[PDB]
Amino acid sequence: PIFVNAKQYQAILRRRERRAKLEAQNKLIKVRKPYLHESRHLHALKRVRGSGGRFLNTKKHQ
Amino acid sequence: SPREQDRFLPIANVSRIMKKALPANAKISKDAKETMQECVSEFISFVTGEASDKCQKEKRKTINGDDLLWAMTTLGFEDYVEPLKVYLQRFRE
Amino acid sequence: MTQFKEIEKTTDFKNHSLPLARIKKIMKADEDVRMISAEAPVVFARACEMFILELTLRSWNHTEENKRRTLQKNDIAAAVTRTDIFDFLVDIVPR
DNA sequence: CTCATCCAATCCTTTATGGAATCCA
DNA sequence: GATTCCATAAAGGATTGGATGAGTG
Repeated sequence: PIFVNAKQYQAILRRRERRAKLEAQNKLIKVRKPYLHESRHLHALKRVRGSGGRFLNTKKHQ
Repeated sequence: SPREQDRFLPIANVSRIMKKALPANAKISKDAKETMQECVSEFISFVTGEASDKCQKEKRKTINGDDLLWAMTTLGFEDYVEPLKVYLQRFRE
Repeated sequence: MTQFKEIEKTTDFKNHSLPLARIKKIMKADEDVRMISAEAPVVFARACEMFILELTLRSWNHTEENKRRTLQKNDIAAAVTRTDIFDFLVDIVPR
């Protein structure tokens, strides 16, 4: 029911096979985490922020 | 499985490039932000996959930058090839 | 000098490219891909940039027809179907 | 109503090295 | 010569959430 261009048709099928193999070893990305790193997540909770939530510049206000 | 940090290019890098092609005040969803980095990494595997597929035919074991250029011409990405060699050649020396 | 030193507007960003080390890792995600030239990640860093701009701009058109200001995932979905160059993304996108 | 923009400081990644083994025109 | 590994080092920029106005549904 779906149609694709001839320049990549067979190229897609070859890629299609490859991807199936990757799923056999569960090498594909299933779902996304809320944040990549716990350390960077924590650091972001310790930043000085303005009343509007934006990260604040340490240098200003003496 | 493998790590997200190894499968997709950084989303900050992607977001910056998408916004360069749009009007100044345009917004971009996080859903749209994330699927584009899925498309780009598949674009990498779709070109590299066939660049080596002809490297199978050619019985050559490393993948040259020019095999990628021919693979992009094969898959219909011929428009890119002309600026790419200009970019490529500066790096050559 | 003239009355004032004339000025130029800054819209440029520091020359940033996608990380080569990651590009190579994505390139090798395939079992048979085993050896890759030093500059094969170089050409993809530039090729991916050209790929972003085309796909984003084409999806943008779909958003303007819907009379919106934010690009969303469905827009990319139509840009994939509409253009035959983006046909390798059938299994990455909906529609 | 939901959500994407807006900041900047760490800290993981990237790049840069130096070697090791292996392969092949 | 390529390229791949494994280290060590430096350097750097991506990551990251609160508040709130833009804008979707």
